[PDB]
Amino acid sequence: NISGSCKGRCFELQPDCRCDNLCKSYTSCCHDFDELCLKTARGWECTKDRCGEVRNEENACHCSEDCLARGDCCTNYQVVCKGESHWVDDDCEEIKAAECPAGFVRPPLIIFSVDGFRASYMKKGSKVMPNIEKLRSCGTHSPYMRPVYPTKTFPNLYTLATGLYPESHGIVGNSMYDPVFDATFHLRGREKFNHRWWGGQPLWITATKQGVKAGTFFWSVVIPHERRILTILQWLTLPDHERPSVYAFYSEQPDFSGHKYGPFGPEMTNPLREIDKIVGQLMDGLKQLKLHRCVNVIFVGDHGMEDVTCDRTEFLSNYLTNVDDITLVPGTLGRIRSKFSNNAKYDPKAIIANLTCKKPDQHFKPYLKQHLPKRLHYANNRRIEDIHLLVERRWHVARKPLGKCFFQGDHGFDNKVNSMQTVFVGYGPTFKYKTKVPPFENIELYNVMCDLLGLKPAPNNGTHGSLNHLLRTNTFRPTMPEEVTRPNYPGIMYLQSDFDLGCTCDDKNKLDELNKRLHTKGSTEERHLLYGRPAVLYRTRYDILYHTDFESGYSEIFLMPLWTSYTVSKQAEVSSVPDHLTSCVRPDVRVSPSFSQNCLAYKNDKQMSYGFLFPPYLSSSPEAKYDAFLVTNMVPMYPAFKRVWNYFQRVLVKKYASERNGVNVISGPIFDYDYDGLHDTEDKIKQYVEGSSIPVPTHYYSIITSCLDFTQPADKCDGPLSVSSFILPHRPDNEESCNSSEDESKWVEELMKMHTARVRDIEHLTSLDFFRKTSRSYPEILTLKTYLHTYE
Ligand SMILES: *[C@@H]1O[C@H](CO)[C@@H](O[C@@H]2O[C@H](CO)[C@@H](O[C@@H]3O[C@H](CO[C@H]4O[C@H](CO[C@H]5O[C@H](CO)[C@@H](O)[C@H](O)[C@@H]5O)[C@@H](O)[C@H](O[C@H]5O[C@H](CO)[C@@H](O)[C@H](O)[C@@H]5O[C@H]5O[C@H](CO)[C@@H](O)[C@H](O)[C@@H]5O)[C@@H]4O)[C@@H](O)[C@H](O)[C@@H]3O)[C@H](O)[C@H]2NC(C)=O)[C@H](O)[C@H]1NC(C)=O
Ligand SMILES: CC(C)[C@@H](NC(=O)c1cc(C(F)(F)F)ccc1F)C(=O)N1CCC2(CC1)C(=O)N(C)C(=O)N2c1ccc2n[nH]cc2c1
Ligand SMILES: *[C@@H]1O[C@H](CO)[C@@H](O)[C@H](O)[C@H]1NC(C)=O
Ligand SMILES: [Ca+2]
Ligand SMILES: [Ca+2]
Ligand SMILES: [Cl-]
Ligand SMILES: [Cl-]
Ligand SMILES: [Cl-]
Ligand SMILES: [Cl-]
Ligand SMILES: [Cl-]
Ligand SMILES: [Cl-]
Ligand SMILES: [Cl-]
Ligand SMILES: [Cl-]
Ligand SMILES: [Cl-]
Ligand SMILES: [Cl-]
Ligand SMILES: [Cl-]
Ligand SMILES: [Cl-]
Ligand SMILES: [Mg+2]
Ligand SMILES: [Mg+2]
Ligand SMILES: [Zn+2]
Ligand SMILES: [Zn+2]
Repeated sequence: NISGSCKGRCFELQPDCRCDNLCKSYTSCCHDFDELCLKTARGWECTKDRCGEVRNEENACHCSEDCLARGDCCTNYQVVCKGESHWVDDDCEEIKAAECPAGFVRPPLIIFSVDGFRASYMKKGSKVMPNIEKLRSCGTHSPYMRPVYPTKTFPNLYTLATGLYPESHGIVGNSMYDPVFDATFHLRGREKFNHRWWGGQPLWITATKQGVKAGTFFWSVVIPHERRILTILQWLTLPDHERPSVYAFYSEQPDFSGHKYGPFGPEMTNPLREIDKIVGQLMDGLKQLKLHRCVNVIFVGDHGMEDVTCDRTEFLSNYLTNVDDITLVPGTLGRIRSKFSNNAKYDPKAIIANLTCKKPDQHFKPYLKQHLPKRLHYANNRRIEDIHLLVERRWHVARKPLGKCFFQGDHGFDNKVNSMQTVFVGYGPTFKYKTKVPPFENIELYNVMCDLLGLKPAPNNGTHGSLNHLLRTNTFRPTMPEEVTRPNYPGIMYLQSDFDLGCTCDDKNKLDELNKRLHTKGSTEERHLLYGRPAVLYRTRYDILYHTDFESGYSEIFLMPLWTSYTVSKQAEVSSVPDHLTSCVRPDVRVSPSFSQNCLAYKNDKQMSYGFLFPPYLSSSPEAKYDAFLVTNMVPMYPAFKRVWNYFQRVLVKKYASERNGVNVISGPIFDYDYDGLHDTEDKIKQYVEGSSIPVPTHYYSIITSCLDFTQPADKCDGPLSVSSFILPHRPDNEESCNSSEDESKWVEELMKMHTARVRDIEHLTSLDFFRKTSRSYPEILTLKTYLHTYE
């Protein structure tokens, strides 16, 4: 019932009628909300005639001498009426500590969020956006910030607020179907108002739970931007018991203009100017209230924007017979499901097959969601359809063909695509002065916002401490996790006679019985384990195994290494496997027969072959090559996957060593059968080599590290490290790689670059912790481990 009034409660922070930020969206405003709270008379700027006016309640904002006390001046009031300078016109001045008024307990945070602000728009600079440019140059900025997939508004805004991947927070798209609710979420309508959609703990809640008052972050679209700023500014003059410490402004710009005209249309200047004007109003307003050297300002975008036109559309009807029986979420991604339930005609395998490699230059690729690059983190939610289409940048996928084309831009693509990257600036007392920082992922910001407000963050996907280098003052000191399982160091115990593994090798020429020091540490750790042993962060049993060319941590539970570490120097050579050794597998005399793989299992498994974690190709001598054929270096591999793995080991490792002045390589298996991005417990493992307890990995990883200063070799690096990593799907076919019938030099590297990963992604998937013994600080190492080599 709307017969109630908004008198003296406009934009309060509180059946009965509403007067708040979102009442328009919920259709619940009092009758006089428009009249009393959305006042527009005389615009947003004081004029010289209006200075020292008698107060009129009709006006949008005021120019009377009481306004500064009442906190409702137009933002340019001191400039126009009291001869002051605009904030932008002032020189850049370091803020060495927070200069807040009496009774401020902590510096406030204002988040200024923009929609579809591509990173490259910052290259326009002060000619177009002078306020933004001062914030960028005076404060802390990165060249770009990486959004989450899909690169759409709601998943990203809510990711920014929570620190969570969309699969965890539940906003997996602007449109979603939950098959358990049997309901569809959209941007339009009331379904989105149901609490059941919105998981995680957003910042405003984290703050409120810990006694830190929050302003409402989102705004009904009809509230003009100037009024949003004025409201925030009014809230900042409230008494201590009401005044929030965290605030957000949101703008829908420059998204729509991007859609209509494209990211490089000349029409983009006007929206970028209008955004900067609003920033200017904020900064001037802060300055009037003596808060310009008190508040932290974050300027952040949700996602970027790409050139897309109508003529660049693929249609499912060119690939599939019956597009009337499926539902497609289309555009810059595709999600496919059955339109109706209990349709026995629906055949997901046949749909994917018909969508796989049907023409050269096909502008989308189908995937089962568990097979998508792990770096996307886009599977562990029942609202993500099993069938997913990754669409090529600049293209759309639609169901069927059915005038002028009205769009020239769109977004939603793979979050590593350059055009999708967006903006980050941090300005104010807690941010660093005139500091450039490397690109980072939007998931990391929630931890930072929590640090800026003295809050304990809720569990999230950030790596707390990885952005300590953004801040002048760090409240959070990260601590390395405790090692859970200590390594065993088994020495030489067993006779070759003790083993009955069904393996054979022509190895009687070896001097193992003669060699008293066989497999002692010697020089192995120094040369092959450059950053300390990985810590095993779960309860298990494993053995550290030394060899001439490599070191491994061999799990007696999975019957294979969790990691294998080795260094390849710039001038390392490749040697082939001699004919008499092609099928050589040798028992490991340190490891019990009962905790070893057996060769009969591979022989009986007609689908499964094996490979090696340390490649025999990189052996330092013919003698040393025999260590690479140990049963404890063996892992189960599909023949299809061996094409990939052999090329990587034989060709690419040496290439990388050559290019990077040596590399250190750590490789191992991953088990993620339930596609949650987390190391599987034994119960979750769903495939074994036939008749055995040798589990089959879902993925194989490698972490390839060298010196950032490539003039120093990898094993003698004084300074920062350079890392690139991958998580390759362990698949029984190469259907993902459309050119896989060709030589591996035509497709394997492309596959690997698509499956690039963060060291942190591997840590979650293995419950290992890398880079524990280095010359670098632990926060530097956390930065290193969050790095993603994108290949853009
Ligand atoms: C990225 O970070 C995430 C957060 O750390 C990681 O996700 C977390 O993973 C762990 C380990 O698997 C899960 O732990 C199990 O939790 C079970 C209880 O879950 C229920 O309660 C959770 C806690 O609830 C309280 O606290 C939060 C504050 O953090 C408040 O917001 C709550 O109101 C409450 O006071 C709750 O967070 C959890 O949330 C999920 O489920 C609801 C539906 O009930 C969804 O609305 C929501 O979006 C979350 O769904 C996600 O997680 C579930 C798994 O729980 C998935 O199936 C689903 O597909 C979706 O991803 C829920 O209500 C407990 O019984 C078990 O013994 C474990 O302790 C966490 O639940 C999970 N949290 C979240 C938010 O996802 C994630 O692994 C990590 N990713 C990577 C790659 O590292
Ligand atoms: C709108 C949504 C993305 C979310 N915003 C942000 O993540 C957000 C994040 C930042 C950033 F700093 F992190 F970048 C800056 C600004 C922001 F806004 C958000 O505010 N809420 C969650 C949805 C919410 C409200 C609160 C909710 O909880 N429940 C039950 C609803 O029903 N909600 C809706 C959802 C949509 C609405 N349209 N109009 C009214 C609506 C109300
Ligand atoms: C697959 O395409 C073939 C034609 O190449 C067609 O006969 C068959 O019906 C299609 N199946 C599906 C599920 O679209
Ligand atoms: Ca798992
Ligand atoms: Ca293929
Ligand atoms: Cl509205
Ligand atoms: Cl303070
Ligand atoms: Cl949908
Ligand atoms: Cl069908
Ligand atoms: Cl859910
Ligand atoms: Cl530490
Ligand atoms: Cl022999
Ligand atoms: Cl154990
Ligand atoms: Cl080296
Ligand atoms: Cl030999
Ligand atoms: Cl093979
Ligand atoms: Cl350098
Ligand atoms: Mg043999
Ligand atoms: Mg076999
Ligand atoms: Zn957006
Ligand atoms: Zn858009």
